[PDB]
Order: sequence, then C-alpha cells, then structure tokens
Amino acid sequence: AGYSPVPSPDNTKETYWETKAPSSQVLGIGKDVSSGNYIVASVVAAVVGAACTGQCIPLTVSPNPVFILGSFLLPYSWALHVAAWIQRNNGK
Amino acid sequence: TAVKPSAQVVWPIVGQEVLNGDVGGGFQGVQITSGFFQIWRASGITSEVELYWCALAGLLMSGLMIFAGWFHYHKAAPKLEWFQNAESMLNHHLSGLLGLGCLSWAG
Amino acid sequence: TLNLQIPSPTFEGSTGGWLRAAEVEEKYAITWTSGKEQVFEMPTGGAAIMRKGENLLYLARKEQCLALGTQLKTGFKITDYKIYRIFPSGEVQYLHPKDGVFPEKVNAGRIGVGNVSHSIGKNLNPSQIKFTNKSFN
Amino acid sequence: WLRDFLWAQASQVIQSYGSSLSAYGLIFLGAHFIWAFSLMFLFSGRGYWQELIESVVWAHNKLNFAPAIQPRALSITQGRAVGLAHYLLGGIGTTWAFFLARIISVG
Amino acid sequence: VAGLTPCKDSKDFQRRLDGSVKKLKTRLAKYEKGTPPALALEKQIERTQARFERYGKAGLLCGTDGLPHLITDGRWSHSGEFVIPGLFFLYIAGWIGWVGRSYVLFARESDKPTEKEIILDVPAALSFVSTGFIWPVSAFKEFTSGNLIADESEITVSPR
Amino acid sequence: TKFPKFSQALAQDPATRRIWYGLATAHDFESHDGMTEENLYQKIFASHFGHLAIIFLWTSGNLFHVAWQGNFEQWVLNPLKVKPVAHAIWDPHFGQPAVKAFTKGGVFYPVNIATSGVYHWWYTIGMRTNNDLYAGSLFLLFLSGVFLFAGWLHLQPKFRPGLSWFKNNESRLNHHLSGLFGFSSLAWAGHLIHIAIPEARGQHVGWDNFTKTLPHPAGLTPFFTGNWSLYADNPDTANHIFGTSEGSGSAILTFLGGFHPQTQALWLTDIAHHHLAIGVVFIFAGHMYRTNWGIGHSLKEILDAHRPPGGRLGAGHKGLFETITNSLHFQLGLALASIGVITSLVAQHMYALPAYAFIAKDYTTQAALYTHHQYIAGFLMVGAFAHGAIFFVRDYDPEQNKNNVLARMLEHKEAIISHLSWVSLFLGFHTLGLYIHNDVVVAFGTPEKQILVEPVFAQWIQASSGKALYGFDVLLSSSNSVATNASNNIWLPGWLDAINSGKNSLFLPIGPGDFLVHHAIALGLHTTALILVKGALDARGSKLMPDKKDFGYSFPCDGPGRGGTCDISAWDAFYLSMFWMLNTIGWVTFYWHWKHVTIWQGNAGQFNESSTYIMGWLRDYLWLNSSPLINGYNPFGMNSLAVWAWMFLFGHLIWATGFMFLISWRGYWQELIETLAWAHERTPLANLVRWKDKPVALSIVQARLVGLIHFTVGYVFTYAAFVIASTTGKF
Amino acid sequence: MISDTQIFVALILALVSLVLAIRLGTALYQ
Amino acid sequence: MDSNFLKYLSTAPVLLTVWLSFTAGLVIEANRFFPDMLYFPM
Ligand code: CLA
Ligand code: CLA
Ligand code: CLA
Ligand code: CLA
Ligand code: CLA
Ligand SMILES: CC1=CCCC(C)(C)[C@H]1/C=C/C(C)=C/C=C/C(C)=C/C=C/C=C(C)/C=C/C=C(C)/C=C/C1=C(C)CCCC1(C)C
Ligand SMILES: CC1=C(C/C=C(\C)CCC[C@H](C)CCC[C@H](C)CCCC(C)C)C(=O)c2ccccc2C1=O
Ligand code: SF4
Repeated sequence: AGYSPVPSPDNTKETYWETKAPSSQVLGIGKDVSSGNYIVASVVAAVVGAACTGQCIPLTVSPNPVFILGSFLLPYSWALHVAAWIQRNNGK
Repeated sequence: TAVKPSAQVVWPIVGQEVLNGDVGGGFQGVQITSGFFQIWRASGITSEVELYWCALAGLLMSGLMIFAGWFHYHKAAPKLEWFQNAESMLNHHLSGLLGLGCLSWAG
Repeated sequence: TLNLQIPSPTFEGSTGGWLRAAEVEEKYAITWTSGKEQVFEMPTGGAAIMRKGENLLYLARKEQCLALGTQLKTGFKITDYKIYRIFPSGEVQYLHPKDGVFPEKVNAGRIGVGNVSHSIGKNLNPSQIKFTNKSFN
Repeated sequence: WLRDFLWAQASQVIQSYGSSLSAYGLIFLGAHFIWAFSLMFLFSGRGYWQELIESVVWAHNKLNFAPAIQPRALSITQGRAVGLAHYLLGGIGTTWAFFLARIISVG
Repeated sequence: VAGLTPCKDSKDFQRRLDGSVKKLKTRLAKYEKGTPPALALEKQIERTQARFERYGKAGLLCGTDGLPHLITDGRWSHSGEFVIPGLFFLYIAGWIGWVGRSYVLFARESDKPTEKEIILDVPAALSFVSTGFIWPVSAFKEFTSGNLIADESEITVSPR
Repeated sequence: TKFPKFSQALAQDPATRRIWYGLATAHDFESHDGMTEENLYQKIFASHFGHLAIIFLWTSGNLFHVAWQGNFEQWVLNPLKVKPVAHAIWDPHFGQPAVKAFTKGGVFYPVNIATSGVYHWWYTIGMRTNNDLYAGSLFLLFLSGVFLFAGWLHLQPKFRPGLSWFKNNESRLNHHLSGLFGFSSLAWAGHLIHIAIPEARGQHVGWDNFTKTLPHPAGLTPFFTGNWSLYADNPDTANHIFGTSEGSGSAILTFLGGFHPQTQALWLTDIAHHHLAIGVVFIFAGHMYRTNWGIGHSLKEILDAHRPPGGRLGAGHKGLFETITNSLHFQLGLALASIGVITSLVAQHMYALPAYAFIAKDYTTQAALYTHHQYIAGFLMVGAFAHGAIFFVRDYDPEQNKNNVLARMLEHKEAIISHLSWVSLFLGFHTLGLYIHNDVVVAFGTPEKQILVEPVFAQWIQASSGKALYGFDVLLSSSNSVATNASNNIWLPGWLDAINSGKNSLFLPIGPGDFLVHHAIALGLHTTALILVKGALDARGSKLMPDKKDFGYSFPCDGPGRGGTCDISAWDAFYLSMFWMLNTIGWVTFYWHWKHVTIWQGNAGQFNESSTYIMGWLRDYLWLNSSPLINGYNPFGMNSLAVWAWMFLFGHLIWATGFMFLISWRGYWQELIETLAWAHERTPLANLVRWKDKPVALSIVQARLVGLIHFTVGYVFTYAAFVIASTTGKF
Repeated sequence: MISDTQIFVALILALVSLVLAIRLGTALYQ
Repeated sequence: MDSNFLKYLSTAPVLLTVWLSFTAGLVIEANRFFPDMLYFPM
C-alpha cells in the first residue's frame, strides 16, 4: 500500500468497459468520427490496399513508393471496420 | 579349460535367444560366474544324476525347515528360559554344528 | 532463590558438559528433591546417581535442563524441579516453574503474549504491508 | 583411472549389442537409469511432491472420483530410503554389468 | 515414397537381411546337424527371413540406413503404423480407466472404502471389468448427465 | 558486528551464518533495513551504471589482450589456417613440456587459442590492425569511466532521480524503442556502410578518411532523389576475396539472400540493409506512446480497454498497469524471459545463418558459442520464473488484480499444474519407452524392429522454406507456387542456393533420431516449466501451508508436522527446476554437438543410425569423442589439451562434491561440528586461539544453494572441457 | 606492435576507471 | 475354501501380481504366435 502513485500521461481517461462496446474514447482522435465515415473509410482502405499489394506481390528491385504506402491500408482497414462497429454500437 | 560353465537357458520369445551364447560343449546358454561347477567337481560329482539327488535333498531340507518353523511357532514354541541359554547355545553350535560339520566334510 | 550449596548427583564426569560459553554467557542450573538414590540419564550423555534429598546440577542449555526435568517427571515421579539461569555477574534468575505452577495448567495472573484476534486466513499480504510499518496481523 | 580403467575397460560392455552380453549392456544402461533416478529422491523434499499431489488430486476430483486412501508423498525417512536403495541398486548394477561383460569378453 | 523408398526394394534392407542371416549361419556352422543348438539357430534364421519378408510386403518405407521408418502424420496409406495401433491403445486405456473409476465410486459407497481398496471385492471388480467394453458411450453419458465433471464450488482448493 | 550493515538480525548473529547470509542477501535491497522505494530505485540505477561499466571493461580487456598478445594481424591474412590466440599464458607452475605444448598460434610463447569468435567478429566489423583493437579498448575504457561517473553522479542529492521519473513508462519505452534500439541499429548500418564494407573490399576507411571517402560513387543523391535502387546495383561477385578488392562490387544495400561464397557468411550488404530497415521500424515504433505532447497512447488506457466482451477473461487486463509498474519483480521476470528467448534465438540462428566471415569453419568456436548461449538462455528462463514467483509472494495485490488475467491464472492454477504434469508424464513415458524399445531390439540384434518415426512435420517446414531433399513440393520447393513467384527476383535464388547445399548448417537434414531427441527436449522444457510454474503459483499458499506468503519466498521448511514439509518453498521449486534446466540444456547441446561433429567428419550416417538408442549416445558420442580429451595428458607425455583434461576432472570433482550438500543434511554436520568445537577448546596450545564467530553448520537453504552451485559448476565445466577439447582434437 | 607507451596510456585510463569505481562503490555503500 | 484365505487372495498385492502375470502372459503369447509385429497389418 506504500507504493508511490503511478504516473500516467496527460489526459488519461478510464477506458475500461463491460458494456456491449467500448466508450468511443478508445478511438482517440477519431472518437467523433461517424460510423458511416468509418465504414466508407474501411471499404476504401481495403480496396486500395489490396490493389496496391497486388501491384507489388512480385516485388521488383524498384518498387513504387506510393504502392508501398497504400499497401498499408489493408491493415488499416481492419482497425477502421472495428471502429465502425464500436461507433455503431456506441450510438453513432 | 575350454568350455565356459553355463547352467541357465532362456526362451526364444522376443529375440532374447541371442543370450544363449556358444558357451561350449555343444551347449549354448547363459555363462554362470558362481563357481558351482568347481564346487561340484571338488565335491566329486561326475553326473547329472548326482545333481538331481542333490536337488532332491535340498528340496526335502527346505520342506523340513518350513515345517519346523510352523511347528515351533504354532505347535511347540520354546520359552524365554530355553532361548536364554548362551552357554549351551554356544557349546552346541561350536562342537556340534561347526565341529561335526567340518568332521563330516573331512570324511 | 537458588542455594549453591546443594550437593550434586555424584556424576563420574563426561565430555558433554558445559564449556567456556557457560562461563562467558550463560549457565543453567536445575535443583530437585529425590526420595531415594536412583540412577538417571544425563541429558549430556552417561548415567548419574541422584541423592536422597536435594540435588543441584549444572548444564549449558535450558533445553538440556528441561529434558532432564521431563525425564524426572515421567520416568521417576519428581515434579519439584526448579530451573535457573546464571550469568557471570552471578545474577541467578528463575525460569521454569516461573509462577510456581507448570505452564501446562492455567493459573491466575498470566498475561497473554503473542495472541491474535483472527484466524491465520485473515493475515494481510506482504504487498499490503510493503513500504509500511503495518504488521501482517 | 578414468581412461585406462573405466574408459578403456567399458568397451566390452558398450560393444555388447548383438552378442550374448547384450544383456550386460542393457543392464549397464538400466543401472545408470536407476542410479540417476535415485537423485530425484535424494536431492528433493516432501513438500514439493505433496503439493504436486494436491494438484493431481484436484484433477481427479474434477472428474468426481478419488481414492478413499488419500494419496500422500513418501515420508521424509521413506524418501531417503528410496533414494538410497535406488542409488545402491544403480551403482552396483552398473559395476555388475561392467565387470561381468569385461571379464567374460577377455576370459 | 513420401520422402523415402519402399523397403521391399531397398539394397540397404537386403544387405541387413544378408548380414543377419550370415551371422546366424556362422554361429550354426560350429554345431552338429540335428542337435538342439543347430535346430535353434535354423529356427532363428527362418524367423529372421520371415520377419524381413513380411516387413517388405507390409509396404513399410525404409531410409538410407536400411531400417523401416514410420509416417505418423495421418496419411491413410500408413494408418497401421500409428493410428490404428493408437486407436487400439485408446480403447484399452479408456476401458481400464472407466472400470477403475467405477470401482472407486463403488468402494466410496461402502461400509469401509479403505478396506475395499486394499482388500478388493473381486466379484464387483470383475463386474466393472466386464462393463468396461462400451466405455466411450458410458463415459459420454456420464458427462452429459453431469455425473462426471464436478462443480468448481464442490472441489477443495488451496488459498490464493 | 556491522558486517551486514543492512540487517541487524544478521549483525547480531553470533555465528558464521552472519557472514554467509550477509554475502547472500547483499543485493536484496527490498529486504534491507529501512529501505524506502526511492532509495531502492536510485540504488538499482547506480548498480546498473556499475554493471554497464563492468561489461565495457570486460570487452576492453578482451580487445586489449587480443591486440597485445594476439595474432590478429597474421590471422587476417590466412584466417582459415591460423588459430586465433586469446591471451598469453604466464603460469610459474608450467614445466618446459607444458610451455612447448602451449606455444602455438605462430607466436613464441605459451598462449590460449580463443573459442569466442571475437577474431571473426572483429574482422567482419572492419578491424584489420592491432591499433584498431587498441583504439577500441581505449574507447571502451573511457566509456566505462563515463558510466561509473554517471552512476556516482546520479546518487548525488541534486541528481538523484525521482520515482515519478522511474515509473514514467511511456517516455522510457519511446526512447528505448527509438534511440536505444532504432537509432542504434541505424548507426550500426551507417558503420557497416562507411567502414565494414569498404574494409571488406580492401579500402581502408577510418576517422582520418571517412569524411572524404564516399560509401557509394553516387553519394547520397540516390537517397535524396528517391532512386534507392541504385544502392543495390553491382553487388559483390561470387569470386570476391573478403578483405580485398578482387571481385568486389559497389552496392551498399541489397537483399541477395543466402551466404557469401568464400566467407560462407551472410552478405555484409544484406546485414547493413537489415539494420537500416529495423532501425527505421524501431524509430517508428518508438513514437507510439504519449509524452509531453498530445499525440500517442497511454498503456493504462490500452490495458484497461482490452477486455473481450464475451467475458472469458473476466476483467481482462485491468490493474495490470499498476501491478507491473509497482512490481520490479514482474518487470524483471518479463525481461528475463524475453532475453532468454532472444538468446536461444541467437544460438539457434547464429549456427544456421553465420554472419561472420569464416566462423562456420571454426568448429570449436561454433560449438562453444552455441553451448554458451543455450546455457545462458536456460539460466535466464529459470531466473524469469523465479522472479515471477517472488512477485507473487511479495508484490501481488489481489484487490488490485480483482478478477483479471493474473487472478484467473491463480484461480485455475490447479488445472494448469495438473495438465502440465500430465503432458510431462506423457512425453516422458513414451519418449523413454521408444528409446528403451530401440535399445532392447538393437541389443538382441534386430535393429529392423526399431520404432523410427520420420519428423515429417519438420521436414515439411524445411520443404516449405525450399528444401528439395524431401519430396514435398509445397511452397518454395514448388517452382510454380505463388510464394516462389513472389520472391523469385529478390532473395529466393540465393536463399535456395544456401538451403539446398549440404556445405552449411542451414536446415540440416533430420531423421528419426532428430525426432526422438526433439521429443526429449520437449519433455525437458515441459518438466522445467512444470516445476517453475508450480512454484510460482503455489508460492502464496497450498493445502499443506496455506499461509506461505507470510513465511516469504525462501524459508527452509515448516517442520515435520503435517507429514513433513521439506522443500515447500518457491525457492525450492527454483532449486529443483535448476537441476531440470541443467538436464534439458545438456540434452540440447549433446544433440547439437553430436549432429554437427558427425556432419563435420562427413559420417552423418553414424548419428542417423546410433541416435535412435541410448547406447549409441553413450558409445559413439561420449565414449568415442572423449579419447583425445582424456589423452590430453598421459604417462607418455602431454599436449595442449592437458588443461581441458584437468578441467574435465575438475568438473567431475565439483559435481560429486555438490552431491555431498544435496544428500547430506544439517543435523549430522551440526552434531559433528559440536565435537570439533569441544576438541579445539580442550586442545592445549590451540585453545590459545579462539573463534570470534561461533562455528556452526550450514543452514538448510544455504546447503541447498551450495550443493546446487557445486553441481552447476561441475556440469558447466565438464561439458565445456568435453566440447572444446573433443572438437579441437578431432579437427 | 603495441608499444609500451600505448600500454601505459591504457593503464592510466584503467587507473582513472578504478578511481571512479571506488567512488561509485562508496556512494552505493552509503 | 476358507473365506479368510479368499480375502487374503483378494488383497491388493496378490491381485496385482496375478493380474500383471496374466497380462504378461497374454503379451508374451501374442508375441510368440504373432512375432515382430511393428505395425497393424493393412
Ligand atoms: C539481471 C537480472 C537479475 C536481477 C537484477 C536479480 C536480482 C535479484 N535476485 Mg536474482 N536471479 C536472476 C537474475 C537477476 N536477479 C537469474 C537469472 C536467476 C536464475 C538463476 C535468479 C534467481 C534468483 C533467486 C532464486 C533469488 C534471486 C534473488 C534476487 C534478489 C537478491 C539478490 C541476492 O541475494 O544476491 C545474491 C548475491 C550473490 C553474491 C550471489 C552468490 C552466488 C552466485 C550465483 C555465484 C556462484 C558462482 C561462483 C562464485 C563461481 C565459481 C567459479 C569456479 C571457477 C571456482 C535480487 C532482487 C533472491 C531474492 O531476494 O529473492 C526474493 C532469490 O531468492 N534471484
Ligand atoms: C505398446 C505401446 C504403449 C505402451 C506400453 C503405453 C503405455 C502407456 N501409455 Mg500409451 N499410447 C500408445 C502406446 C503405448 N502406451 C499409443 C500408440 C498411443 C497413441 C494413441 C498412446 C497414447 C497415450 C496417451 C494419450 C496416454 C498414454 C498413457 C500411457 C501410460 C499410462 C496409461 C494408463 O495409465 O492407462 C490406464 C488408463 C487410465 C489411467 C485412464 C486415463 C488415461 C487414458 C489414456 C485415457 C484414455 C481415454 C481418453 C478419452 C483419451 C483422451 C486423449 C486426448 C486427451 C489426447 C503408459 C506408460 C497416458 C500417460 O502417459 O499419462 C501420463 C496417457 O494419457 N498413452
Ligand atoms: C535515446 C535515449 C536513451 C538511451 C540511448 C538509453 C539507454 C539506456 N537506458 Mg534508458 N532511459 C531513457 C532514454 C534512453 N535510455 C529515458 C528517457 C529514461 C527516463 C524515462 C530512461 C530511463 C532508464 C532507466 C531507469 C534505466 C535505463 C537504462 C538504460 C540502459 C539499458 C541497458 C543497456 O545498455 O542495454 C543495451 C541494449 C541494447 C544495446 C539494445 C537491446 C539489446 C537487444 C538484445 C538487441 C541485441 C542487438 C545485437 C544482436 C547484439 C549483438 C552485438 C554484438 C555482440 C555482435 C541503456 C544505456 C538502465 C541502465 O542500465 O541504466 C544505467 C536503467 O536502469 N534508462
Ligand atoms: C533419470 C532420472 C529421473 C527420472 C527417470 C525422473 C522422472 C520424473 N521426474 Mg524427475 N528428477 C530427477 C531425475 C529423474 N526424474 C532429478 C535428479 C531431480 C532433481 C531432484 C528431479 C526432480 C524432479 C521434479 C521436481 C519433478 C520431476 C518430475 C519427473 C517426472 C517427469 C515426467 C516424466 O518423464 O514422466 C515419465 C516417467 C518416467 C520417465 C519414469 C518411469 C520409469 C519406468 C520406465 C516406469 C516403469 C516402472 C517399472 C514397471 C518398475 C519395475 C520395478 C519393480 C519390480 C521394483 C518423472 C516422474 C516432475 C513430475 O513429477 O511430473 C509429473 C516434477 O515435478 N523430477
Ligand atoms: C567428490 C565428492 C566428495 C568430496 C570431495 C567429499 C569430501 C569429504 N567427505 Mg564426503 N560425501 C560425498 C562426496 C564427497 N565427500 C557425498 C556424495 C556424500 C553424501 C552421501 C558425502 C557424505 C559425507 C559424510 C556424511 C561425511 C563425509 C566426509 C567427508 C570428508 C572426508 C575427510 C576430509 O575432510 O577429507 C579432506 C579431503 C578432501 C575434501 C579432498 C579434496 C581436497 C583437495 C585434495 C585439496 C584442495 C585444497 C586447495 C589447495 C584449496 C585452495 C583454495 C583456493 C586457493 C583455490 C570430506 C570433507 C566425512 C567427514 O567430514 O569426516 C571428517 C563425513 O562425516 N562425506
Ligand atoms: C512469426 C512466424 C514466423 C515463422 C512461422 C511461424 C508460424 C513460427 C510464425 C509465428 C510465430 C510465433 C507466433 C511464435 C510464438 C512464440 C511465442 C508466443 C513465444 C513465447 C514464449 C513465452 C515465454 C518464454 C514465457 C515465459 C513466461 C514467464 C517467465 C512468466 C513469468 C511470470 C510468472 C511465473 C508469474 C507472473 C509474472 C511473470 C513474470 C509473467
Ligand atoms: C518422486 C518423489 C516423491 C513422489 C513419489 C511417490 C509418491 C511414489 C509413489 C509411487 C507408486 C505409488 C509406486 C508404484 C509404482 C511403481 C512404478 C512400482 C515400483 C514400486 C514398488 C516396487 C514398491 C515423493 O513423495 C518424495 C517424498 C520425499 C522425498 C522425495 C520424494 C520424491 O522424490
Ligand atoms: S528434514 Fe530438514 S528440511 Fe525436511 S523437515 Fe526435517 S528439518 Fe525441515
């Protein structure tokens, strides 16, 4: 009980949730984004990332930087669709 | 001086028959290192018939000993006065057991 | 009080007796009355003959003194054995029958030391008593 | 001693496979096993095994069954005795196989 | 064929057979014909030859060392190597465990369970031994009826 | 007394137990008298500074001795033929035969031949002269001085850090991921490009030259133009003689894959690209957590938020933030487990994929390094579990960890321990049974009756990586697979060339012997984990002693009361797990050394045939390979292996001595020492002298520890001697 | 190849490090 | 037969010895009549 208080970063909120979905503070800067916005973002990100990955699957000695960058949208789309769910079930 | 003594034979079940090595004398078994062959030669045994009779005597003595144990626990158990005879128990052991044993063996 | 003139149980001597630590730190003593001259076993090793009357014995450890006392109480029927502790200053102390009655039977006057007001399952955790002066009780 | 006696003379027992001394080789290995197995009892204590038995008894109870004779780890004295018995058996058996294989090969 | 060669057509397997037979024949050459040693060595030779022929025809695969190897991955062409033997084991082991558990409960509900466990009631023990032949359906029936798994609140546990 | 200044309970002890326990508790700061959290953390900080200084001094000494008494300059010329000498020998006990036997390495004085591989490592880095090594040693001495000064300074009143600083997780994580890991690997890439590669191509680059010498003819224009592929054009030819310009290229970053032909090690350009890539990745990873600005995460928020809605984990990871931040033992256990895994990975990967030039042909060096790192890994894993148990005993707060993952672990500890015991028994029973079956059939002369299981799963993994030895045609063994077509023009050519040549240790062919020894290793890992996990989970209590946390971590016992309570502590669980960890690593290193020895002599069939029964290991590995070692010295002379033979017997001696402490327990020795004290006190001319500390027998825990230490030293020294001497006497 | 002057410079740096190590040991002992 | 003698035969060590001897005989005879069975014949 004599342990020193644990320092945490500024503006650290309570994100623990036993509800159906988290509190939308889990999404940080994107907490106010709409569920429809997240859905469209996830679909667009998935399509663009899949296309840019296919444009690089037989990787050459000189891959395109824009295709490399856009390939990172496929992992991004997962987070986006998870957020869409969270924001749909948080009321938005 | 040519054939290795052997008095144990194994059964051919899982390839353990390899243990029946070529000890000698047209015989294959497990070489023994107890000296029983030399004991018997010194005793003057020259046949398997004499060894059969030795085995019979051993079996009869085993039966006698087990019967004696049962008899002296359940039928006639000596008392503590009988047991506490150190002088008599040493006289008899020394003279009878040891002396007569080595006298009979000398004979 | 202890009388240092009580005779001793005519022991023949042993190498299990007390040593320089007895003269430097602490030396225990046991006194008991015997109705006859019996043979008992020294807690240090060997046999000794207790006298008819009062017998005083010197040992190095309270455990040895109490083992001798237990032997007297059980083997024989002597229960008037008193144990003392002597320092080099000569400050004899009285220990075993502290309140004149053996501890195995309750006696009015004793104060409970080391008693706790819960079961062992209610002890606190070292995490709870860490960096604090609290006690796990 | 390590080289000219143990390493040198262990060749007969370690090259006994396929021969009538293959039994000696197998017993060599098994005696090594028992000697090592003794160290589990000799280096260990009863509390660890009683707690492990507690966990195993929980596993058995989870299936609605457990012996009426409650399982207990060996007493301290019994653990020491088991360790010593296995130690002696393993060491003496290793020497037994080694000696018999070596001498029967070279004699 | 998986990564090795069939043992029926392996020079290494044939060489091992030849070596074993030659060892046995060398041992046999020093014994008179018709004597018990000669008969025993001839029977050993016959057993070795039969074993090698049966292994060859079994479809076992043999490596460069000339010894059969087992493909225990699930392939149905090699089920007899691990799976079917494993099924036979599991059957027997479940039999043993089921009958043992049944006898444990039977002795639990007795006047002296400890006496029943050290000095057995072999009529009831044989009864359970017989019961053990449909242990899979019996064990699943126990599980579904809830007589197998005990509740968490009814099993003793140490404090945390 | 004032020896254990940190414990009056020890300072007031009138026996030698005071000295022993003051020695053994010197570094348990938490248990010291009047220890506050701030003082604890600051002392740990200073001790870390001192430890870093010690490491720097140790490496500096290695460099200095190799520069002074070494043969590095004449080794860089013919590295495959010259033996690298570690340091000179000056022992006034050596005879002339010993001096002559140890005078090797082309030097003219007795020397030790290094088995650490520092020669190959430094040669690959770019060190060529003894002056380079001397300068490195000077710099490391300076760095040790700097870190000692830092440790002293951060203990001063105005420089002592605060606990709000010690418990700042986000800033430390950001800085360690970005600078300590990321920028450090980026700097290593810079070194490899500016010095190592030009040095490998025969162009000296140093402080007097690196500011005027371009690492690439194009300079940084390809970097600042986006034409990064220009840095991979013109790699080193396959006929490049390492250290010379013959066959060299101009590329600085590539992904050739595989190994350099002459050096038989990974391409230095590939290593540079690897380090640059992981450097930028780590720099990115180090920007994740929140600091004095608004961007980033908070670990507390993430932990609290991560709770599956199904409730199968309960409260999820709530409270773990505080638990970990406030428990130094939790952090120590996590760090030790991770470092142990990483050092095992270092061992496993560094033998399959050598990175230093010509290291693969230094057989004794490779075996020594592998054994070293595997033993270190096992020690670290045992320590991680021991400190997890210590955390459970000391720092665990159930109310804080109300129904989170940790509390659930404690809840079903019984299920965990029982299933671990079952899997251990499973593995042991059946592995030992197969080994004994093979032993008996081979003994009866029927090796065809052995149960030999092909490790088809591992062979399938090898074929997937591209090994055509086994016919599977899966992913990279298949020429028409998408996996093959994706990497056909980046690294697959070189990688396939490396994997499908039998000249290397990359994905060695495996068989039933490998299968069996692998399941033995599985048994060993599972049983060590069983002991350690049981100790950790039962540390707080069991049905026998349901109040163990009151007694702590390393109490001797609880008496003979409830049927006997010997070894009822988590410390005792550690003590037994250390035997099991020594057994498992012994198995692992035996397997590695025997397989590689057979491959090196070219008789891999010997392993393939004898590894299937234990007599094969006892005869064709130990008995067969111990000959040169045990002949190191003999009635007819001696050679340089005499030292290793002596250390072999030394290890046997100390091992058997540890058996004493492990089998014989205290009461006997305490009743013997009593008689000894009586004798000294009553001996004339010797009672003039008197002990100041009462001579007592060793404590129960102390004896366990001493026996364990003797056992471990014997284990390690015996196997070190065996491995090094046998490898050096066979090749 | 390594000169006595080089070895002496190394020894001087080692002595400086020893002095700093003694200082740190004292500070930690406190 | 005496019920006490039957109980003595029912004691745990006697039953274990008899049952394991019976099992050993079963396995031995199986290997005697069908030897060298390294596999289930299919
Ligand atoms: C960097 C990692 C690390 C750190 C910071 C710590 C820190 C700590 N450990 Mg340790 N520990 C570690 C790794 C680490 N450990 C590992 C890897 C293991 C597994 C082996 C352990 C296992 C372990 C246990 C089981 C215990 C600790 C304990 C402790 C605490 C007290 C230390 C003590 O008593 O010193 C001891 C002081 C010494 C001087 C050590 C003497 C013995 C060593 C091993 C030398 C023996 C080798 C010999 C000299 C060589 C002879 C050579 C031959 C040629 C003659 C302390 C917080 C103790 C504690 O307080 O627990 C609550 C405790 O019980 N640790
Ligand atoms: C001749 C070959 C041989 C021999 C001598 C043995 C010997 C042994 N096996 Mg067996 N085993 C074999 C072949 C063999 N096995 C094969 C081919 C397989 C592959 C299928 C197995 C699979 C196997 C398993 C899975 C287990 C054993 C176990 C054992 C040991 C204890 C068995 C026991 O107590 O039964 C008496 C029976 C009981 C006490 C009842 C409970 C245990 C049985 C095995 C449950 C069976 C039904 C259950 C639903 C199966 C679920 C399995 C699943 C979780 C994987 C024993 C040393 C057990 C062991 O090592 O435990 C530590 C064990 O759990 N064996
Ligand atoms: C960029 C800034 C930075 C840097 C460089 C460091 C560096 C360090 N800090 Mg940290 N620290 C920082 C910021 C930074 N800190 C901040 C901001 C804080 C406050 C929030 C702290 C608070 C802090 C504390 C409280 C402590 C440290 C400690 C340390 C040291 C850790 C031990 C070590 O050397 O591991 C070296 C590790 C590496 C070089 C990399 C990881 C190693 C893995 C296994 C990769 C292996 C690479 C390669 C394959 C190895 C082979 C090499 C060769 C043999 C072939 C290290 C010197 C500890 C210490 O020792 O203090 C003196 C310590 O106690 N720091
Ligand atoms: C070679 C020596 C040896 C052996 C065989 C074992 C065996 C075992 N140890 Mg280990 N142990 C050893 C040394 C050894 N230990 C040492 C030196 C120590 C240090 C003190 C420990 C400390 C230790 C701990 C702390 C723990 C173990 C555990 C285990 C089990 C591991 C699982 C396993 O392999 O099950 C397979 C079983 C075996 C390999 C043994 C079977 C032996 C034979 C083949 C069975 C058949 C018996 C036969 C029919 C008898 C006939 C003879 C009769 C007529 C008299 C098992 C009982 C763990 C445990 O209990 O997990 C459940 C555990 O917690 N051991
Ligand atoms: C190799 C293993 C080993 C060793 C070294 C010893 C040693 C000893 N045992 Mg034994 N013991 C062992 C295993 C071993 N035991 C085991 C496994 C057990 C358990 C069953 C026991 C159980 C046991 C008991 C119960 C007793 C002994 C006794 C003794 C002592 C015999 C007399 C004596 O002091 O000789 C001295 C000789 C040696 C210790 C040999 C090594 C010393 C060398 C030759 C000299 C090296 C000194 C060197 C210069 C130091 C330099 C230090 C530094 C500069 C580097 C001695 C300490 C008895 C005893 O104490 O009697 C007095 C006793 O009662 N042992
Ligand atoms: C990435 C990749 C490449 C090739 C194909 C492949 C399928 C392998 C694929 C995937 C690989 C993966 C998923 C690898 C998995 C490796 C993993 C999960 C390794 C983890 C090992 C875990 C270890 C040691 C754990 C040790 C735990 C310890 C001490 C715990 C101690 C503790 C205790 C006992 C009490 C509480 C406190 C504490 C400290 C936690
Ligand atoms: C392993 C081990 C155990 C656990 C071992 C136990 C409980 C033994 C139980 C074994 C079974 C019940 C014996 C029957 C099975 C055997 C395979 C058959 C051989 C035994 C008979 C010949 C008596 C202890 O209880 C123990 C206690 C004290 C010190 C050391 C140890 C110890 O090392
Ligand atoms: S033996 Fe030693 S350890 Fe085990 S209980 Fe008795 S005293 Fe404690």
